[PDB]
Amino acid sequence: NDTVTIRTRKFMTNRLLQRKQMVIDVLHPGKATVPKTEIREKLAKMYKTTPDVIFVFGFRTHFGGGKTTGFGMIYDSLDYAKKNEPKHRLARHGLYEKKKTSRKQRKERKNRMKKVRGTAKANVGAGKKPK
Amino acid sequence: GKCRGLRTARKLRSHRRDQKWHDKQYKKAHLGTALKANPFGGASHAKGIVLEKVGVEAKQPNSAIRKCVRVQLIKNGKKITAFVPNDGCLNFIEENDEVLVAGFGRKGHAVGDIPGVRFKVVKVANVSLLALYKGKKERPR
Amino acid sequence: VHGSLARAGKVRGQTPKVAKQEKKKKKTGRAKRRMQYNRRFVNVVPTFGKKKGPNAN
Amino acid sequence: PVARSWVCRKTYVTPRRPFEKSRLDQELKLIGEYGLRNKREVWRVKFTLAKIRKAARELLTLDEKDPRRLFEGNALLRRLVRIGVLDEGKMKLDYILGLKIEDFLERRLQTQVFKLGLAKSIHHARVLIRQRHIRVRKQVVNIPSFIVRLDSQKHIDFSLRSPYGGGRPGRVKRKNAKKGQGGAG
RNA sequence: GUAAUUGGAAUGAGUCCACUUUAAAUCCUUCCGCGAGGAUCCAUUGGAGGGCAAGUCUGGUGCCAGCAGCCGCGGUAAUUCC
RNA sequence: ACCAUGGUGACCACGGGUGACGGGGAAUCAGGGUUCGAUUCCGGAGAGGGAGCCUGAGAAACGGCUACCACAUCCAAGGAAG
Repeated sequence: NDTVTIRTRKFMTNRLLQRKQMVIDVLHPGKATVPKTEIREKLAKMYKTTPDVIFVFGFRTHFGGGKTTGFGMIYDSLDYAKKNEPKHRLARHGLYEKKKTSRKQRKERKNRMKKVRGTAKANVGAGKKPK
Repeated sequence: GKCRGLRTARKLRSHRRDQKWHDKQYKKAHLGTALKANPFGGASHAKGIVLEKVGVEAKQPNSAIRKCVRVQLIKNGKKITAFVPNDGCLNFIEENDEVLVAGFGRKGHAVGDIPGVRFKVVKVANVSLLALYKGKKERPR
Repeated sequence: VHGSLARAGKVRGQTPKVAKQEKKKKKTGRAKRRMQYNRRFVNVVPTFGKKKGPNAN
Repeated sequence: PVARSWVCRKTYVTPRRPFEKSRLDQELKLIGEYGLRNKREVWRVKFTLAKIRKAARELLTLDEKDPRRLFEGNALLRRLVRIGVLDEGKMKLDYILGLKIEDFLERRLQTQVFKLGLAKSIHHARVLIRQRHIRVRKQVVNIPSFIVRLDSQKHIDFSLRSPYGGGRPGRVKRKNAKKGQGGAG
């Protein structure tokens, strides 16, 4: 709100990706690191689009406040925002939930399905009732 | 003096690779029998148990009873002597400990006035011989 | 006599023990180099004498 | 097997012989009159001084009319002209050889915050840098060894977040005013 | 420079959000707050005869204990031993 | 397989050692060198020891098998797995 400047540079739009990708430098002079969810609407109210397809990350504040810099980007659709995007920044604000197993589980589950041959009723069912 | 000439480098090289066998601190680094000879065996430290406390005598201008032990190494097992180098520090090495014998100032030779010693004693029973003289540790149970 | 194995650990084993009394700490770090440049060079005193050194007694 | 850089060299140098009385004395008054912390960062800038002379005398053993020092010595000089140890219009590869380490301890950050009238008492001019009170034009830097350039030399200033250039007094003023109103309403 | 009296738009370690980084977190970077008077919130390692910068100051020992890389100091006043 | 009596050597063959993997390079430097390099890059080799193989385009592969020798595991001692 109060005393915050938003600037950006190296704007390259492209339609290989159908995004708009640029380097953003956020000026907070004596204040803390701004929330990213506040940044991803302060471009939407500049690019005349909704705060739904503007994604930012990667802010490392420079030494002693002032100009932090980072990345930000703008897609052309929310449906483009689910095609060409790695799933982790798709999930920092909820658009694709992620609760899977740890890899310690998933490996040893496959290590015990590996011994059992052919039984489609007992490849998956290789001890799902005991746990 | 020297044969010289542009084409005689075979003579000037098979004259140097055998006149190099006549200075010592090369010769105890490449001839091999002086590599097996030292008890540490190309190393810097060794552990070993204490077999006997002895008091050797000082050399010709001095007169003192220098204190030594009789470490026997567990690596390449063989008898050596070793020096316990401080004032109130005979008492901190006791019988059949495990001590870490180190070299003694001059590489391979005795210093000063101890005739017939080669190694010194640090780290009696996992604690440093400085760290028992200086009141920082004890001899653990 | 000449002390075969007895009186080993003798001269420290009978010394009079004097307590290390407390002092001010030394001005460590950068300020040591401040105060000892000040000890040596900012006051080049005209005391002569073939320049008796820095531990005069 | 790794994605690491590996590359490092030592920056200071240790002397040939120690314990000669005409070395530590003529080096002590560097450590005190220019206000440093230990003698390793005197040897640091002197070894920096040393190879430039070793560079320039690899260059002075060349003659006239060969292209390499034309690239090297000119690029040498357009880097230490801009640091301010050696002025511009008299650019030669020969004035550089008669140059002394008193000028490299003159172009620091730390002695220029003493002689631009920003402070007092050269050791104190160390203190203000490291205690986060001094900015370059937009950049606040707590480094005394910042050999600040000739170009950005008129631009050292107190920070906007400094006491001496801004506000919110820190913990000594806040503590004293609190207890006086901490006996009644 | 002691021995001081204070201080104040001085601050870092330390404890503390919160943002940030990151795949998820951690440092670190930023930033409420608390956080220095023997600023007890404390700097050691080795030496002080000569090579080699630095002591014939004090006490103890008495060729003993021990030091010392080399020369050497050690036998009742030690510039080297504790 | 039938013939011929040749080949190598003091310009160091052949045999022995190597606390020898080779090379890019590293430490050091007036010039000249002395030492190091198992080590992330490239090239060699081998998966306890030696041998033999199938499949595949490419393996004499060993996170493929079979045998022996050295080491070791389960067993209801009938046999299984390295």
